Amino acid sequence: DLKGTKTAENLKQGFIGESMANRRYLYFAKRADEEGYPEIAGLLRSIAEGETAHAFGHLDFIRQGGLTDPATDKPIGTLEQMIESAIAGETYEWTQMYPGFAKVAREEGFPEVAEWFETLARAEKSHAEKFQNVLKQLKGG
Amino acid sequence: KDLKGTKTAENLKQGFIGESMANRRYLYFAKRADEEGYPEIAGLLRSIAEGETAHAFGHLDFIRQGGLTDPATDKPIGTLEQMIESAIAGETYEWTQMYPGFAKVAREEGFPEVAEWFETLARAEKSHAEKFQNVLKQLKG
Ligand SMILES: [Cl-]
Ligand SMILES: [Cl-]
Ligand SMILES: [Fe+3]
Ligand SMILES: [Fe+3]
Repeated sequence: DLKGTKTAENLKQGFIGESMANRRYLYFAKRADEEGYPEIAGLLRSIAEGETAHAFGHLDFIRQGGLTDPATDKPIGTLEQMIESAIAGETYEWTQMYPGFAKVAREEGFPEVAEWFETLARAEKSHAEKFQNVLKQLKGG
Repeated sequence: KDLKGTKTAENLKQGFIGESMANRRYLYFAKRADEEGYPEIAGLLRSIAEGETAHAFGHLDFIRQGGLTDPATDKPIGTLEQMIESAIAGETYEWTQMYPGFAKVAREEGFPEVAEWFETLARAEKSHAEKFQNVLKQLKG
């Protein structure tokens, strides 16, 4: 059983890093796009597909091992559990995380960052509601 | 406009990590919905995932504009050259240290299948690092 092992923690950290790598490389590719480096941009995009495969493989072992979602500590074995994990994370983000980030940005004197965090709190609330509707569809049959 | 040293800087970093994971998670969940025959759910997951891309990229915008470093590597990512240098730094850590160590631990804990996966990833990240090193030569030439 993977539960409680260092390998379980390493799969989680692997997933975090691969997730960031895909985002980072696609963001970098947009800079190459604008500056006129299509071969560099294309390489960044192709490497990013590698990082997708790596992240998804980590999630495969996590799920096969009975481990929980790195982002929420909720099970992700079935589709319903996956949607329940999405709801749990989104609910935390709109009710707690992004409002708290916005308050801190305001208190530190960064009103534009605070406004961004408030936009994201509203967006994650919308995401949460959409996922809640998906769960009603699945559990209702 | 200088965010260095603030709680808001750390919150942007943690926001980037979570949004990066959210996009990966939702696309992985969408593949399950695909297999089971829920195309409307899968398409919603994919569209919400695009939202999480926008959120992650916006966090990176504020990180770069605020004088902060890449969440994954603690290296500056202002210019395209710096972005590639950040990719190289992260990949180098992953192939020289991170994934080989994960593989050693997995074999020690009795997970040879997981260890083989980590060894495949160590080799893959070494290839990625070498491709990025070739790109940097092009940009700096
Ligand atoms: Cl090019
Ligand atoms: Cl459907
Ligand atoms: Fe969301
Ligand atoms: Fe890589």
